[PDB]
Formats: sequence, C-alpha cells, structure tokens
Amino acid sequence: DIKRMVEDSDLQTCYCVFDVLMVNNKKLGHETLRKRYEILSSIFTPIPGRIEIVQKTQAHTKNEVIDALN
DNA sequence: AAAACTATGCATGCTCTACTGCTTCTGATCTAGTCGACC
Repeated sequence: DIKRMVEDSDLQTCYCVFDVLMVNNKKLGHETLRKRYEILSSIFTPIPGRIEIVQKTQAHTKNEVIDALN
C-alpha cells in the first residue's frame, strides 16, 4: 500500500520525477524533451530515498533496446 | 362476699421491606463482506 502508507511500516514514500512542465512563470510544455530534461537538474538536488530523477540513456540501435530489456 | 372497671398476654389481619430466580436489554468482541482507487 504505497496507495496508503502505514505508519508502522519501515518503508517510506519516494518520488521519481521524469518531467517538468512549469518553472517560475515559464511554461515548458511546448519545449522539447531535451530541454525539459536539462531543466529538471536545476530545480532540486536529489536526496536518495525521498526524491530522485529517473536516468535516461542515449541509444540509437535496436540491439541497445534488446539489451536493456534483457 | 359479689359485681364493675382495668391491665397484660396472645391471636389475628394487613402492610411493608430483603433475597432468589427468570427474562430482556445493552455493551463488547469477532468474523465476513463492500468500496475507492491505483496498477
């Protein structure tokens, strides 16, 4: 039940962010994914266990996709 | 010496106050099921 955390449970809630759509009266929804990913590193400094940024890896072949799936 | 008045004990009924047993109401507990929302 991440849907409803229990107080006695040892595990806690974590937020893995993979997009930003607005920062300081600047609308990022019409921008490219590259620029939003770049901006996402200038909003918060992640602290493991509570808030994090999902890692994206560059790839330009099908074999890379298959290796990641495996 | 005989008769009338009064005292005390006892029977009698009725009324009132504790104790035991049956029935019903409430509280507490457990078990089973439903719903919100996600995925």
